[PDB]
Amino acid sequence: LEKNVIATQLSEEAQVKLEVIQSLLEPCDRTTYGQKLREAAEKLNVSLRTVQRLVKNWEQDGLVGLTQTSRADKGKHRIGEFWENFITKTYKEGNKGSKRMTPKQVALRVEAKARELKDSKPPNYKTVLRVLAPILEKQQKAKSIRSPGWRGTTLSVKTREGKDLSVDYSNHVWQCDHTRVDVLLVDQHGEILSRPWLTTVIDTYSRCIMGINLGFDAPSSGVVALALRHAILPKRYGSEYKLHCEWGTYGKPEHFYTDGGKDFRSNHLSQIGAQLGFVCHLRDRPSEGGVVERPFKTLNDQLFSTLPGYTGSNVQERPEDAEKDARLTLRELEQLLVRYIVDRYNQSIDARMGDQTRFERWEAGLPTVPVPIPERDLDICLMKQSRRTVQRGGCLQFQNLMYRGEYLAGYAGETVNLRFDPRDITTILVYRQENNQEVFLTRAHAQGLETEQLALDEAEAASRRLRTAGKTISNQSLLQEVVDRDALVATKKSRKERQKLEQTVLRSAAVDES
Amino acid sequence: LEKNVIATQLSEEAQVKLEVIQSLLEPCDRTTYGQKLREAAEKLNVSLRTVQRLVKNWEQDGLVGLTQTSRADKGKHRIGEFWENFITKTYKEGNKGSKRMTPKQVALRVEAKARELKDSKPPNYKTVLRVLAPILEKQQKAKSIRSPGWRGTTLSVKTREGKDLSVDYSNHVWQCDHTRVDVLLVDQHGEILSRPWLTTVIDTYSRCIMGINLGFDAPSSGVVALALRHAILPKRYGSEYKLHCEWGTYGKPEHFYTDGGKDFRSNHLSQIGAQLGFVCHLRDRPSEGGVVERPFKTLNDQLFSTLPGYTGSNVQERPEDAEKDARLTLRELEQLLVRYIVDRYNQSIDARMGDQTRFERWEAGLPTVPVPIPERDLDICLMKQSRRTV
Amino acid sequence: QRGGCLQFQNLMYRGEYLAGYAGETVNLRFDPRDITTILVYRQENNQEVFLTRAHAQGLETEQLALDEAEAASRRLRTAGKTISNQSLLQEVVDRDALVATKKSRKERQ
Amino acid sequence: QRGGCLQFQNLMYRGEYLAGYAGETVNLRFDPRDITTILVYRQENNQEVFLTRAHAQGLETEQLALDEAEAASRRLRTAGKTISNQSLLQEVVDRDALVATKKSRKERQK
DNA sequence: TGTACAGTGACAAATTATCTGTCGTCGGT
DNA sequence: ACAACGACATATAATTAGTCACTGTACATCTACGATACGTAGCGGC
DNA sequence: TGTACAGTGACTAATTATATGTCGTTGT
DNA sequence: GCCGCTACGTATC
Ligand SMILES: [Mg+2]
Ligand SMILES: [Mg+2]
Repeated sequence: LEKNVIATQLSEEAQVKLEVIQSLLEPCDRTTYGQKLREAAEKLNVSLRTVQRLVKNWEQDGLVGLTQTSRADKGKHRIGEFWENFITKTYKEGNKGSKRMTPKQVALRVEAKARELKDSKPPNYKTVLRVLAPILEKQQKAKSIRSPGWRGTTLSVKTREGKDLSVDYSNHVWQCDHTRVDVLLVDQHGEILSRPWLTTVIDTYSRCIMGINLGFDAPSSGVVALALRHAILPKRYGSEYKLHCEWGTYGKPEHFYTDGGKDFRSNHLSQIGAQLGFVCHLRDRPSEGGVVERPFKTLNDQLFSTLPGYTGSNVQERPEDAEKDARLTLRELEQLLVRYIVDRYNQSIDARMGDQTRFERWEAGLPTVPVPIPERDLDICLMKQSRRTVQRGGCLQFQNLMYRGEYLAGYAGETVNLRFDPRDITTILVYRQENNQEVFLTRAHAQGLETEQLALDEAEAASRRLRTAGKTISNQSLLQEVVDRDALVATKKSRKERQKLEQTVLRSAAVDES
Repeated sequence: LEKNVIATQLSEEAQVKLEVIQSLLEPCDRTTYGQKLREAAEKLNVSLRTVQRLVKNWEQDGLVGLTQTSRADKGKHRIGEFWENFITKTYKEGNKGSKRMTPKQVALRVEAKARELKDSKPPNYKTVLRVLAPILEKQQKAKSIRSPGWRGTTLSVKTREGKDLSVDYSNHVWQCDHTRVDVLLVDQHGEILSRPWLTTVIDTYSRCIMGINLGFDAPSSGVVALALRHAILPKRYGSEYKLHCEWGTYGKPEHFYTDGGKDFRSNHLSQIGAQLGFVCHLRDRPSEGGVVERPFKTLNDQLFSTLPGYTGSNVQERPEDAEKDARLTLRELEQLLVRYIVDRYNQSIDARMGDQTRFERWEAGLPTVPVPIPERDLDICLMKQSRRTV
Repeated sequence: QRGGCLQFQNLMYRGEYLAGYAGETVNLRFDPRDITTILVYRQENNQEVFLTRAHAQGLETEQLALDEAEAASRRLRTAGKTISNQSLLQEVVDRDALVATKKSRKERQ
Repeated sequence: QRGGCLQFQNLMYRGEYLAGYAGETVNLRFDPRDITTILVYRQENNQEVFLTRAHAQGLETEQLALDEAEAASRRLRTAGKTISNQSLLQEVVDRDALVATKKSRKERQK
């Protein structure tokens, strides 16, 4: 084991004592000790015994023997031990759970106990503040602790299962999460809508952003599936994005690492994982998600805080003009956000390295050039209805709609896996199991509405209105209920319901991409 | 105007110059004074001309003439005006409306213009911070400005009409406003309800709390009518409140001064005022009525922050246990809050005065003891249907 | 303070030209025989620059000495200490603790 | 930093008994001929007190001198400066500023 | 002239571990 | 012959612009919305 | 060993208003 | 054509 003490900058009295010690450092003759000790007593204006004591402290200890020594009672209160423990316990107990008691309130409890004990001289307010001083101080360091982070090139990710998985190359481990964007948006007229949701997908080996989905829709496994589709497929943008670089990323993960939200623990994402072959894993804590969490802070600082309609990070920062100053449509915010991610964010230097651009680290990081996946082969992203049973005459029933198709009647009594798109359920793909291998059977079409379209949400909402009204349900009556609601909304003086208008602007951006 | 300047913290070099000047205070003779200069040139390691300059700087300025004055460039920027105006106005435009542009983002706009103009020395980010520094301190100072206060027995409450009400005596001007309390309450089964609303009625002359209403109910002209009758009628509380002094406070205002809420600018309150004979007035800003707004902070600080289920003054300070740690019902919270107002708050020192309690100042401040109004004549609190036909 | 006010010996002083310095620190000089007019300085690099005279407000016309302003302040502090709530306040703070505990035992069961 | 870590010359140092001092300030002493190990001292009223040793992590085994670590640091700075806030990274800033500015629709009536 | 309470520098009074003499005692020359 | 002041040349620290290592703090679903009032327009019954 | 960017002390290079000499000139 | 009860627009805490 080891120990040492070193003097800090000497005080002026300690400097003088240093000159006296140097005056007493040379001699070898008892006569010269006596001479220089007596002149040192005169120089310090002290007794001869005092100079002897000074030399002895510098002999048995360092320069810290000729600096002053602090008192033994420094940092001990002179009030009784009962009172110091009473003040300490009263403060701590006053803060259990939701309660928040101030030192002044503690002082009132001190005075109340003093009346019970008939103590004419209890600790006053300043003494209570001093007694609680270190208790309040420690707290202020514990809240501020910095984490070292990772040093680079070697990285692993802690899962909620307690397992640590390494990250070895680009597209080894993707991560994803959603946020509100801190910007208010307007419709194509200039009336306010909502703050949109931004979903990002990001590669853990390179920190390069793989894809995004920006829209008014609340988070869902459908939103995660749209974001995976954009991440995975090769990307191209028209001149209206004004890009100078290309996003240039594509291909599919080996693992997908997420929060514990229902969106990512949904059966829909699990079916996407099993078809594309990328097992999912849940993060242990939000602090393990640093690679996906931090980019939202970076976007707030570099992008969103400069745009009209900025709402601040939270209500306490909200500019009073945030609703007076909203101007961007969703299509215009996406033009800005994609220019920023392609020309700026993915072109910045990767932290934890300093040598490499984030994209260059993705591209050089690849084990091999990934083979592009044809867009039609992302029909793996369709939801599966785990079974339906082929009724007599080849019918299937699904969400109240009745479907028939080109071969189904030969399979009556079997169970088939319907695979469907929630954006348009008027046609469904039917798959069956043969030799424990799922195979394609046919496309099934909702009888009598093959020329229409219906999202699953329209069919579900119209079905509730039919059940509430007490009317029967069939393909024609369900279709009539849907087109009648859109006609009734068209009679409204605003033609607005929040979702109908947010969907109109979102769909207008979605179908302007081509 | 007068124009004086005084030196401070003189000594560090200057004591050596001061001792030189002390040795030179008198032109003793043309023969001897020159010798004193040539001797002082041993204490300062400098020529006769440096000592003659020191003596002239002393005689024309006094003690500051010993101290080295700061350079004429101090606080000026060498980058040139173009860049100093470009940086200042870029910041200001980028923090217009809802935009909140940072100095780093301003530096990016500096590099962007310098690239357009083919400049080679666009100011560095460290110098951008320095150029924007003065206009950030101003913003921080302009938020921090303190205001003094009414001092002594004289008080003139400003209305939105620009007229000031001179508050002369107890019950001359009551004031009212509403706040959420910061505690989640539970039902009699222990399940979460909501945070109550508190209404107070304060007399401006005494700052005594003349009545309250506490409930889950919404601000309404009904809640204001209930706060008024509780303020006006004599008050009675049972022993389950454990009160040790009496809320002996009652009687009718001459004026009622309020915020712009629809409870107060309403036909119902106007019909209450016309029948009680008091005039309603509108508070010009939320800072003219500190007499009503500060009691609400005192209650957070003296009462509610020390109760279970406390929610903080805002969402960023919300104790995370508030929804799990709620215990009190509305009947407990009223039994605590009424005690606090009768035993503590109305019995504490009126802060403008320092030598009266709020209640003592109210009671002594009545121009006369008012006669209690029969509870039946508080029917005026009834709403009126104006014009229905038989 | 806003409007060019300073607080000295519990009196309030209004500066003649001081309102441009609201929120700034200043330092000030006074003759103890008559504190009714006070002299205010900006502190600066090694030097104090005279900024304005400032005048006391709300006081009587007769000139006010420093010791007299202390006298008014200690007499007023003695009244506040005399009038203070005391035992009645301690009783509230105890009974407020009790009620919380009986509810406390029922912490959602 | 948490777990008893310190940053010096861009290397990360882990202290042997240091972990209880997270969020505290410490001072530190080293021999420029070899900065693989650093001596950590607590600060007090007239004295520094020796607290514990700390060792560099993630580096090569060969003993690291101070001048050599400065060199490693300027090689990183030089490499980063080759991506010289390079023009793509700024060209966006005008167009972001000019999709805005152009859209003055906040209060446009007829 | 918002307002009024919790917290905070600047200073005075009570207490104490510590510095200084003075003399006595022990050891070295 | 001695003292004071300036014209001019010369060396000098004060101030600012720039560099770089160390570090504090937000990313972590989240205020547009609920609750009154007045003011005006409308549906069928009379 | 979370994360990565805006803001910040400690130090250094560039610019400059300013103190220091040396001598000439004027007044005494 | 006239009149008590509902319903929508606007403002403020
Ligand atoms: Mg999430
Ligand atoms: Mg109000």
